[PDB]
Amino acid sequence: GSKERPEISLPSDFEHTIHVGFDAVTGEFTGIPEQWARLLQTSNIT
Amino acid sequence: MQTIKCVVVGDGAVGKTCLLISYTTNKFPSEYVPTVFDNYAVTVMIGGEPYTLGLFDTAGQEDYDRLRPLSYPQTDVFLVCFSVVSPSSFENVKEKWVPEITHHCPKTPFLLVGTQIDLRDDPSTIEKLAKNKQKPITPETAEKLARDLKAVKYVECSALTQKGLKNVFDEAILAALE
Repeated sequence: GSKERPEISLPSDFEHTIHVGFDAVTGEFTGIPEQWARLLQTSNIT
Repeated sequence: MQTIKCVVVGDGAVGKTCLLISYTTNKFPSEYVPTVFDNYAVTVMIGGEPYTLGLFDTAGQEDYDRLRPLSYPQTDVFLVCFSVVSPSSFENVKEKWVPEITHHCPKTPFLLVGTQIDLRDDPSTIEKLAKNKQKPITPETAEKLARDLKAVKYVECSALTQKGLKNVFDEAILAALE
């Protein structure tokens, strides 16, 4: 593994990321909801 | 070596990724921007160099439930953000991630940051710390923690004002592969 700038070429790779929340979310921060991981001990329903 | 696992960490805040854009332009009003979810698991190929990538965001289906079974952070690189104006809060991570050791050996990188700091450094909100602790935490002092506990870098971000937080991720990218 090496860390170089923009090498000469670059074949794409497998799948990629997706986006599902609500228009203007990835570019919008409000209130102070969970960090998307504290669920290991949050106020879940169960 | 190259395997990097990044997600939105901290003390319970919005997806840190929703800010990478706010610094770019969508801020947090009512503009048009890409959506929440973000599941990528692949390796890039540049000049013949494969890059190990691995990340994921809540809302696996807009219900924020497909990603609700997490109940456990499993991504070597964690982007956490806390404020320098809390009651002995910074003293709690010294005894939390240092005595616990990330994985007990690899000491995976930890992108330390400051939430809504763009003012927290003024002597007016600083007043609130006095009511509990007259010893506020500063960036020049937290560095010792990273260099004491072997973290990755102490940065700062302001979702809307933009505390040049591009360095919080930019420095966690080269430290993730370590």
